Amino acid sequence: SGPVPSRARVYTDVNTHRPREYWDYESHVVEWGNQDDYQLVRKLGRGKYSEVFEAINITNNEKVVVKILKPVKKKKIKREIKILENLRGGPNIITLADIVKDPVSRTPALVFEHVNNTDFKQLYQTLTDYDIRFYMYEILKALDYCHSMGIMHRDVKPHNVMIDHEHRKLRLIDWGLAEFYHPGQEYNVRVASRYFKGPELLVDYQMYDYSLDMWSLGCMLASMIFRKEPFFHGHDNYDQLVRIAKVLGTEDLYDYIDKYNIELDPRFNDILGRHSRKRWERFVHSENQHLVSPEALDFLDKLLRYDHQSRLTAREAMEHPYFYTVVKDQARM
Ligand SMILES: OC[C@H]1O[C@@H](n2cnc3cc(Cl)c(Cl)cc32)[C@H](O)[C@@H]1O
Ligand SMILES: OC[C@H]1O[C@@H](n2cnc3cc(Cl)c(Cl)cc32)[C@H](O)[C@@H]1O
Ligand SMILES: [Cl-]
Ligand SMILES: [Cl-]
Ligand SMILES: [Cl-]
Ligand SMILES: [Cl-]
Ligand SMILES: [Cl-]
Ligand SMILES: [Cl-]
Ligand SMILES: [Cl-]
Ligand SMILES: [Cl-]
Ligand SMILES: [Cl-]
Ligand SMILES: [Cl-]
Ligand SMILES: [Cl-]
Ligand SMILES: [Cl-]
Ligand SMILES: [Cl-]
Ligand SMILES: [Cl-]
Repeated sequence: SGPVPSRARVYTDVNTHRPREYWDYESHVVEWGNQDDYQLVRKLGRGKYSEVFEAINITNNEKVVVKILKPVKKKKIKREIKILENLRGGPNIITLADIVKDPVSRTPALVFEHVNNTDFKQLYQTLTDYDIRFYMYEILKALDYCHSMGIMHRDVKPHNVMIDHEHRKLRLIDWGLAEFYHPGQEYNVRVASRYFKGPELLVDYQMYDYSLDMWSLGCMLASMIFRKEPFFHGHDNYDQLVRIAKVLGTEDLYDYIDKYNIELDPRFNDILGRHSRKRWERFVHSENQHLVSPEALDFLDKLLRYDHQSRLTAREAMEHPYFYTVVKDQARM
């Protein structure tokens, strides 16, 4: 007997109701732009599959950000491009303005609207209670949008949120691991950075959905309000689940496992053993008390659930009391 089927509780069929060409990215064809219209100004950074630069469009002197892709599975290139095009005009999602070829390698170079070169991780351990709420809400706007457009981000982490703190503007970036959701489809669990991976990934449950992003989001919130980086500090994939189990307790883990009839190695269960739930209030210390409210803990508790189907949706999260006042922000710069 295999694992129990799952479908998203929200936006289940959004891709089903759209034309094939919306999501069948394997049959997309790229309309290239003129590389010569852009000139790189300076290097912002280099990562795994990319180098990112500041650049200018010399036709109108508009400053842009240019991400030059390093060689990857060509199917994945089409995937990211199609996703970014689909999402253009979404709230707090990076805007793909053009696509050009690298003069040297002829690899694709993605041209984006300009954004300031500061990521959330650089700021997020020193925000006020108010600003955590504010920026959490802005991230939710992005996630609800991309989920509503049938897209899982699958790499929600501090390093993937760019912030312009001066102008209170935030963009969700790094859509290279994003994927279209299709009910019934089994997905690769090698997504998301360790500290942000949901229990579904860690127990090899493949029929997951947008709710993975909500787990990652919860991991970000816990980090911010408790001033702990990362909140769940696993040393390997197995220990990531152990760390989660030492906070949420094993009782609910084995209930989740039993619910979806998941294939858990008894030798992993021996190491998991039994751990008591560690009430969310246990991670409060004098350092972080001014950040931890009953509404914060209620919210966190409702995001950080083993069972992906119990997790708040992005819309449900946006309606949570944690954001009750911050939605009234008066946009002071
Ligand atoms: O004069 C040669 C011009 O080629 C631009 N250039 C070099 N490598 C590039 C890679 C990319 Cl993705 C782009 Cl858009 C422009 C590049 C340089 O930025 C320079 O302005
Ligand atoms: O290696 C870390 C450095 O790389 C920059 N970076 C990585 N991916 C990026 C994507 C965008 Cl859109 C921007 Cl603006 C910067 C990026 C980060 O902003 C940081 O300056
Ligand atoms: Cl597909
Ligand atoms: Cl295109
Ligand atoms: Cl990160
Ligand atoms: Cl990006
Ligand atoms: Cl996949
Ligand atoms: Cl993948
Ligand atoms: Cl993995
Ligand atoms: Cl931990
Ligand atoms: Cl137990
Ligand atoms: Cl406790
Ligand atoms: Cl309080
Ligand atoms: Cl749970
Ligand atoms: Cl959602
Ligand atoms: Cl709720």
